Amino acid sequence: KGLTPQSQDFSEWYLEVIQKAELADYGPVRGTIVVRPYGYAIWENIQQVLDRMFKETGHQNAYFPLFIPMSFLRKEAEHVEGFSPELAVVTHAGGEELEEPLAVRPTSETVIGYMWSKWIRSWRDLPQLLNQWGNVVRWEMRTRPFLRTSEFLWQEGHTAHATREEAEEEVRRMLSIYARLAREYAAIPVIEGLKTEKEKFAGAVYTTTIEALMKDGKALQAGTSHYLGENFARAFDIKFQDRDLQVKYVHTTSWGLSWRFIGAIIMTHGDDRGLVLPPRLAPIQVVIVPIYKDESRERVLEAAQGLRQALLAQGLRVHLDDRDQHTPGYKFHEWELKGVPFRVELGPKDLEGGQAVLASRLGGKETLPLAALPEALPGKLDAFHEELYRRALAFREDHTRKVDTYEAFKEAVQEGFALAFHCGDKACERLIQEETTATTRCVPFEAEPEEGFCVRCGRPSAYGKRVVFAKAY
Amino acid sequence: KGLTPQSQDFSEWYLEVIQKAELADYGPVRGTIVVRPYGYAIWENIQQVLDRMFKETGHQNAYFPLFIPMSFLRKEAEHVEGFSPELAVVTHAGGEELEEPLAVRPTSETVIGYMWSKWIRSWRDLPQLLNQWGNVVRWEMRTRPFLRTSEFLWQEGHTAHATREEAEEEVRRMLSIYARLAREYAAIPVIEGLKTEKEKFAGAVYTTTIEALMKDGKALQAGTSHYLGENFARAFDIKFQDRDLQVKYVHTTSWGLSWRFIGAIIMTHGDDRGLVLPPRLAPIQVVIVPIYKDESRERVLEAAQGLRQALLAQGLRVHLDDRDQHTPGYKFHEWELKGVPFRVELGPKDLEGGQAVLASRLGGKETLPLAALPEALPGKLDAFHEELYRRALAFREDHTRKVDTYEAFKEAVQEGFALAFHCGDKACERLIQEETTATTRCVPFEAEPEEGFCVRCGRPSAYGKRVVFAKAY
RNA sequence: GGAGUAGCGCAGCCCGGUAGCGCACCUCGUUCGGGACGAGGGGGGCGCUGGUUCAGAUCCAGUCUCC
Ligand SMILES: Nc1ncnc2c1ncn2[C@@H]1O[C@H](COS(=O)(=O)NC(=O)[C@@H]2CCCN2)[C@@H](O)[C@H]1O
Ligand SMILES: [Zn+2]
Ligand SMILES: [Zn+2]
Repeated sequence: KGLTPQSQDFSEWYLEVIQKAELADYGPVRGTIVVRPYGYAIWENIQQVLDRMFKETGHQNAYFPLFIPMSFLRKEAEHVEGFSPELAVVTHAGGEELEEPLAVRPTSETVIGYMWSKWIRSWRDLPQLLNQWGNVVRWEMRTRPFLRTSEFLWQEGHTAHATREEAEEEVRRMLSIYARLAREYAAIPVIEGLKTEKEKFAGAVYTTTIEALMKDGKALQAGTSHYLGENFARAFDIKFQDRDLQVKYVHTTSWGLSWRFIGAIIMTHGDDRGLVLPPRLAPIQVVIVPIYKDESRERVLEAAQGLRQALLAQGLRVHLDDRDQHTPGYKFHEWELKGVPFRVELGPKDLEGGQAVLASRLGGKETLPLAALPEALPGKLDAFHEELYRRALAFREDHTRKVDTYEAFKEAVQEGFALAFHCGDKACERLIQEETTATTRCVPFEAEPEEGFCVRCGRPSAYGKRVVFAKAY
Repeated sequence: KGLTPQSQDFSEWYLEVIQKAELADYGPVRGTIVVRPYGYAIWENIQQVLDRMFKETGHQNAYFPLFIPMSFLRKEAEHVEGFSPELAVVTHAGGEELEEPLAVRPTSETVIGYMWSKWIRSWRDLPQLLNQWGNVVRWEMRTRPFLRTSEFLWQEGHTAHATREEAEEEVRRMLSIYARLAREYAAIPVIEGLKTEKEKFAGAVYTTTIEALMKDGKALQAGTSHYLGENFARAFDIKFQDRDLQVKYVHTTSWGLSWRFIGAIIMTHGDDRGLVLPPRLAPIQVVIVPIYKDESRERVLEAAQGLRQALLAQGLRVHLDDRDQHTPGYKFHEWELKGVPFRVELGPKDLEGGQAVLASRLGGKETLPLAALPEALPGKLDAFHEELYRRALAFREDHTRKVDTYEAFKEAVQEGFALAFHCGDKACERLIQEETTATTRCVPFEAEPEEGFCVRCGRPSAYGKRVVFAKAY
């Protein structure tokens, strides 16, 4: 057996590793997946980190309805125009046909708007810092596990502010949280930037995003944060009486990160041997594979369990593979496939000298005393993270490139990122895409100030800096 | 304040307190609610407790699809017959009409069955211990916030076993977890028992349950655990080859507890002054109300902020009410309404004095040295729990009655529980319900062994013990 | 033009006989330091609908699907 190497067919590698590592499986209904324990464990860790971050910045969780009245989706022009196509609709319910058909939420701005309309009255009711962990449906054509599924789990944040300034700071504060999650926890390097009009969220004034580069050279948006201005406030009549006794509109923001983030993790660190899970988000950090023969079994398994206690004490996430129906050889492969950062080999020769072998998913084995191991793993885990990150950063720089000639652009968007100048015209954008399939990823905040001429039509450059292009997922 | 007393109109008291305490609000769509932060905070605490308990008993979370193919619901006769009426159906999706209409999950046995069908192959593949935190829809007529909503959050556990024995032990293991949650965490006394055929879960062999008595004398089922036998295993072809070369059907179980549990909390401890939340589930256990005047606003708030830290240090869920725009007496009523177990009053004089006033939502009021507070609180939070539970016990004992005549029975089901004998015949049960509206709550596990004659038709008693009847929610 | 046959990957169809092989899975034993070995087993009725025939994955007709 094996696993299709990434160089042969990335897409297949992806689908297979997801299946073999038991992250998910295809669900009966079109475009859906079933998240099995190991995969969902990853999602829970992402929830915990984000939830903590969201709570430290004063947000509170709440839960709004799954069904949204079709009329609501219409109160906002741009919004309904961008989602109308991918909606799932409930028409029949309880035996009878519904008065007004209900839409399965694709996003919750509208329903929350409606409620905000009745909750916000004075300036004492602001800011409104809400978050919701849940599922959403979007009947999209062409789907991929995690990256794009009919139904998907995510977190959708919604805030309402008295001033445009406070709302914009919120929009950034969250995109920074998402970026912190990607860098400090997933070891995924990202580019914090701004989407161009053509690519922004339907109903938003502007959209900020984090863009990651997958090992196959394709870009992937892993999280978005939108400044909605007064679009929904106006659509749903969300006003309040400020301290100057003046009745004005609130400024709302929206932000979300779906389980697509799991896909980003897979396609950023995964290799031909399978998954490589970042330590800080991995369900199992250390897997202990006991090694023995009939006569060694008893004492070896006893040592292993002792080591399992010493490791749990250090607060590490450890798993002991007691399965007797498989050989060490076999187990080694399974756990490498599953992407566990460290495996500890405990054999009788090892137990003999009070030591053990520590194998790292990144490569290499080493012997250490059993007593040391507990206090040493945490630090090694951090180095593991540091390594994964510098490797990904390296991979990114090796695939980022400034282009001045359109012929150089075509070459660069085959390898990865293409830093080009653009006129800032939706018409040109569409053209470049129809021709190269590459799209606008974002206008990076930290990008160097530059002026030039559109890489394709020649007209004076826009944005005051090169834009990031790439073939994306 | 306009808080309808429970003695005047319980239902109104309920709806109002939910609204005024900001636990929830009505959603735009029929029969739905919007869980606001404070209410959802309660739900999160319930999740944390149950999840820890599920995890300690080897279960793992996963996530199955929201949409279920209509055909699946049909593979199990009884199941589709009991849910068919209350289904919401997606027919239109993505612009076109679906080949097969999709049902919004009312429960997940079927979809999981389908998946189990393809995952389970050998006994080494069992038991399957799965849990899923999510939402489900059930278009039911007559709804009440939390107790019965169109859409609702819950936890639904699904297990598959090799033997009937293991599956039945699982059924009880979970019902015990639910009961532990109700008693040790919600301070709600419950009766662990078995539903009669008429009242069991559609598709289950038998149904176990926890029944609580609300302050209005009505019974409420707060959690259920079902032994599904091979009903779904047979419907979805879920077999495996055992240690005896024999191929057989797995025995599955199902269990779930919805946010209805929040309603049980409200209607069990709530009073005319509002909510009374059990300490171990209360989002705020202590509220520090600083009292002052400009010339003292400095030291009081200083002391208050100090106490806030001291209490968080103890791991207590505290909240400081700074709000300079409200009188202390206003704040007192606000937090008595929201059910905070304790209130710490810090005034001007209390600085030089070194003491403070600790007031409990249960009538306690004492003066303690600010230094003693942090250490004393945890212990008081416990006595609080014990008291809450003690009262609910007394209430229950006072509204339970052994009846031997049908007349006495009609009397007893107006006050609460009626411990009567029954023939065990569905026809008779339906009769009693049509005449008194009371139903069968459960055949208690611990009930004393008794033989008699049906309270209504006179025929020999079934179950070998008295059945629990009551008007339920 | 090829192809739909066990969870996966395939052979069998010409020259009909009541379905087979690899991997997986069950049993037993031997194994166990980089995906073990042997023997014994369990599971499908061949995309679907006709027809010919004692008998149809196999022959005939037609319909659905993927490349
Ligand atoms: N509309 C509703 N609103 C609120 N709560 C509701 C609703 N419907 C059911 N419940 C409550 O949820 C719990 C599970 O309900 S049950 O008894 O039908 N059982 C089931 O649905 C099985 C067992 C768990 C997974 N599927 C029960 O304890 C039941 O009270
Ligand atoms: Zn241009
Ligand atoms: Zn009777």
